Amino acid sequence: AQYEDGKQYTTLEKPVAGAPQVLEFFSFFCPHCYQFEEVLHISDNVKKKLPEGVKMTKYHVNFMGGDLGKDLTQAWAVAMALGVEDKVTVPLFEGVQKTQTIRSASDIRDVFINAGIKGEEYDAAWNSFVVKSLVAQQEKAAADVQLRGVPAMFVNGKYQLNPQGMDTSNMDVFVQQYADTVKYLSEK
Repeated sequence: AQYEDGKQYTTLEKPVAGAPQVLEFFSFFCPHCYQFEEVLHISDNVKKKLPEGVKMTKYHVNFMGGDLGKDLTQAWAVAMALGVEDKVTVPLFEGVQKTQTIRSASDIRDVFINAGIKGEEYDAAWNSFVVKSLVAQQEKAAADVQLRGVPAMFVNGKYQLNPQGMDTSNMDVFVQQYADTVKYLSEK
């Protein structure tokens, strides 16, 4: 075939019922994730090729960066609750990996303040039980697929993208192959 299990994707031994149709995992500490976001724009190009009626979910993970890693997962929960993902994603990646100006929760908070979220509003969200359960969801989704690596993308809780089996000579060609794979799996 042209798409082959074990090639552009792998199949989960233990399929996850009720999972989001397109589920992506990342860490602001993850070097390939930085690439996926700022150079490749994976999420975006996948979206552009997904059918109508299909939702995309993106979650942060705890297993990188220790204590700050967990703060970042809670900050991402705040981002999701307030709908400000597209205003903080880049400065969080750059604060962690480029400028290395993020070293504490207060520093994460500064990124939101600078993106124009109000202090009161951020702190209220940070402490809200809506954010507590949004953190729980991120963890449960990761636990469901026994996740030990990012970036990761899962389709319909049954297929996992395998970027290592795609050509990387050309970044554009890589992205389209990745996106076309997600679409194929989507229709499966």
